[PDB]
Amino acid sequence: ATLATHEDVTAFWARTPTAEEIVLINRRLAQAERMLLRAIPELLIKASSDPVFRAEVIDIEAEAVLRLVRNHEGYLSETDGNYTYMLQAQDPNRKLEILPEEWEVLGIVRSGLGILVPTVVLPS
Amino acid sequence: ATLATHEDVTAFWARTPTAEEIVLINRRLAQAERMLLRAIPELLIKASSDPVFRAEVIDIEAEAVLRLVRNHEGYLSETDGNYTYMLQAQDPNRKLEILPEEWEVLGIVRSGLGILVPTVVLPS
Amino acid sequence: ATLATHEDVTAFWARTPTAEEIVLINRRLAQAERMLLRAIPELLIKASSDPVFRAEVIDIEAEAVLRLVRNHEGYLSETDGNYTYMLQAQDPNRKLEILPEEWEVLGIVRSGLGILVPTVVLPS
Amino acid sequence: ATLATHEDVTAFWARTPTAEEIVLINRRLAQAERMLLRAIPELLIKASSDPVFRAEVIDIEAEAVLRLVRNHEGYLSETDGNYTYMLQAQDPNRKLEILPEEWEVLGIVRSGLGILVPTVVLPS
Amino acid sequence: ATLATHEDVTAFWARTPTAEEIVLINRRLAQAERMLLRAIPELLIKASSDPVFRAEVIDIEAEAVLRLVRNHEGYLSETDGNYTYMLQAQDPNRKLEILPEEWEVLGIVRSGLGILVPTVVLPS
Amino acid sequence: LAFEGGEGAHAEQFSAAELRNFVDALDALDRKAASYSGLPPQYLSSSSD
Amino acid sequence: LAFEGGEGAHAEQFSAAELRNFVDALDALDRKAASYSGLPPQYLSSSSD
Amino acid sequence: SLLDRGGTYGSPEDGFDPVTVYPEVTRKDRLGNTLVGPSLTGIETVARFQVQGQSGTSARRAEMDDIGDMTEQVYTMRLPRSFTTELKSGSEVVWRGERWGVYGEPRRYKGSRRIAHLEYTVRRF
Amino acid sequence: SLLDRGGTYGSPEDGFDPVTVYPEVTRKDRLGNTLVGPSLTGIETVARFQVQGQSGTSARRAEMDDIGDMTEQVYTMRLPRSFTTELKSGSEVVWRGERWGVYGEPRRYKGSRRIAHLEYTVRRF
Repeated sequence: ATLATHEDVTAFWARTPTAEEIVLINRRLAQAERMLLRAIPELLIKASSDPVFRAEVIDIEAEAVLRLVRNHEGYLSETDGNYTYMLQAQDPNRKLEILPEEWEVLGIVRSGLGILVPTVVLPS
Repeated sequence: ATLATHEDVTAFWARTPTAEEIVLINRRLAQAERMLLRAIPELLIKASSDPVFRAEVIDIEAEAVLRLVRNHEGYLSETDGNYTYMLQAQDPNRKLEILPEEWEVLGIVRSGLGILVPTVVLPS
Repeated sequence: ATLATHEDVTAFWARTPTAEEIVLINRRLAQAERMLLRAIPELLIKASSDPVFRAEVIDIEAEAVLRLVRNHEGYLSETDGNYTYMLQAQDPNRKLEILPEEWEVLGIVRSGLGILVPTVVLPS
Repeated sequence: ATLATHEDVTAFWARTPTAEEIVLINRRLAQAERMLLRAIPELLIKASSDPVFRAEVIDIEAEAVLRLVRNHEGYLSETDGNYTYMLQAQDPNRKLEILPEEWEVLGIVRSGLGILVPTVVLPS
Repeated sequence: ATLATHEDVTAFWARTPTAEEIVLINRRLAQAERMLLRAIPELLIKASSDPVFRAEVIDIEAEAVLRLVRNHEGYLSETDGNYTYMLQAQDPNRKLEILPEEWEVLGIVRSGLGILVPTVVLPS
Repeated sequence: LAFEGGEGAHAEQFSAAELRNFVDALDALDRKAASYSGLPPQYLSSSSD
Repeated sequence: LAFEGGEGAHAEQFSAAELRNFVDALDALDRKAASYSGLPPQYLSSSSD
Repeated sequence: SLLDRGGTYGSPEDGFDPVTVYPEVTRKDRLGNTLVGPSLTGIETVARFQVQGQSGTSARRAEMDDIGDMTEQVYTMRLPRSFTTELKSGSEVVWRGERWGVYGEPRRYKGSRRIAHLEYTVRRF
Repeated sequence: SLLDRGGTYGSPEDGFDPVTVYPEVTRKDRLGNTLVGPSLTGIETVARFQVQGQSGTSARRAEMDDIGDMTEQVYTMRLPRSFTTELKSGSEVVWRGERWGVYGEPRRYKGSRRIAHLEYTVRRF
């Protein structure tokens, strides 16, 4: 099964999920693990023997799922009888992503400089 | 049947669809699978033989349909005498598409540099 | 004669059309067919022998009509007794069109580079 | 009579006109007829000889009139307490016109490049 | 008597005018007739000879007037007990004008390129 | 020429090609042709003393 | 030429390459080839004195 | 249009319930008084019901125990404009398998051709 | 303006129904008391009717069962300003072939020469 579990996402969310939100969290954790496992092919091997690295992976996954699940219904406001509330604004275009700094926690990073190299085949 | 099914779209949507929405999801999944298949002609051969690659196709099809069926009825707000809601500013009248970040997961990628080559017929 | 039918447009709309909307959908499908046939002279013949091409034309016609019958006589909002609704601020959809990214599925593509060639008649 | 008839306009319009809106539709169809006939003097010879050219003419007339009769009272909103609606803020349908992309269908294409040629009268 | 009639304006308007609006239309149509007859001195002779030209003059006079009579009171909104309406915003300070495309239908046109020619009196 | 300008219209030019840019190479090749042949400089490179 | 094109449509061009950017290296290599060989300067540089 | 939306008795829209509607019929009693009541044959249609704003003096009246187990329920009720028949006071409706009376005459809203419709009230007590 | 729109009895505008309006006259009874009532000769015209009386103390009265099949309906009513005759409280109106009483004297609105109009109530019970 997945390294992180719906108890991790539940603990960072500070709400009990409903019976279908449990299924959503499990399908999203399966994506989050599979995204890390492509970028770091040894992920499960490192996680088996370095507990500090495993402790990062367990909440790099849970943060990535929580950013998506946190308001998955897309409400801004509701009213019920005489009770009503309104939320802060949030991005409607939500998708599962790992941040540049979260890749740096996993120990892999881009370089913002790269060189285009001109070439011509030498004669013979 | 398609690779992903309306249970996958349901599991990522976290709502039980009506029979009309199941008919919509079956048409959209057939469209999304056919859209991947035309770009990757071995798609079904890979998905029959690699179970980790299969899982990418399953979730990319389910995500591509989900962002199109989510609030397809187009309400911003709906109200009666004692319960009301208002939604975020989601994109209206949207389109079925597979994103660059989904193509590169399927191993399809395109360069951001291309060369115009001036050519002239050599004399004879 | 139409390959797609009002059942296709209904299946993508999820709503069920009234007898006025059935007449509208039948006339606009007979226009979308005719637009594709005038651009693709082979269309009816190839759709009678290639079964994946047949599926692609049917879903492209059904898309082309759906985005034009969806919210015709376009209301932004309505109320009735104590029930009220409001829609997202959609495009004022008023024209039947096939998109460039749909012509590419039929196999026709707009090359966005073309050249102007100077010419002068050679003397005699 | 005109090539198209009020039964065509009331079929692209998802609604049935009063006998007062029927005389408007006939008057506008007679105006659309003369624009196409002045641009293509062959129009009646083509429309009586070729049934797919006839089909394109019939709904270019019907859609050209529909652009005017759609919401021709000019309302944005109405109410009487127990019901109300509000429409999209469409641009005023000021005058009858045929679109550039409709003129392409009758084959009366126009170049967007032209030339100014300097002349000087040559001596005796 | 005037070439077009208040029945022509009524047919394009789809409202029965009141006796004050009938007087207004009878003043405006005579103003449109003068405005065309100054630009085309042969207007009534040509209209007596050619019934297609007559039909264009009749509909240009009627539609040139209708741009003024339509909401000539200048309301944006009114209310009456329960009932209430509001209009799509439209031009203030309208006056009788014939459009460049209406002149082109009458067969006369203004070119957008003209020459200023330096001249000097030659000596003797 | 007085024009209507309703788009925000304007005039433009593509520039002329400068024929001197080829004559710079015709001079260089006349110096090479003279040097390989060994003719007096004025037979070929007549832009000389 | 006259164009309907607008909404930021415009004409522009890539510059020519100046062929004398190579010719002033061909002159420098003729000075080296004269220096290495010890021929009279006018055997290579047919514009020289 | 929320007016004329509803669909058909076999397949309603979301906001609408299928109903059997029994229009006005007039009858004589034993003594020749002319009474009014529901027809024995009802049309099948769809209808839009919304809770009427029963408040203050009328809210306490929702349930009673002075002579029996008694309640009132009040809904405004509306039919799609394809339903050309008009119900009258003492016509009746079967909604949700229960039987409901039209209460008073229909209310006519007529402001313009687009807006025009009839709304009813129904009660069950 | 909505105050001046309406058309004529043979062909009204959109929101207006054709009516016959019977203005008031006074008659003596058998004992010499003077009674107001509708004239015998009606005037053909057009009128704007809107629903009224929905307050909770009056909405209950819409249908009754105490001594007869009694119902009560209330509408505000307005003629276009080209109708110069005034309907005093004894007057009657024929609307949709039903006969409707005017109810109380007309309300006068007079804020300025373009806003000014009269509004009536009609009632049937």
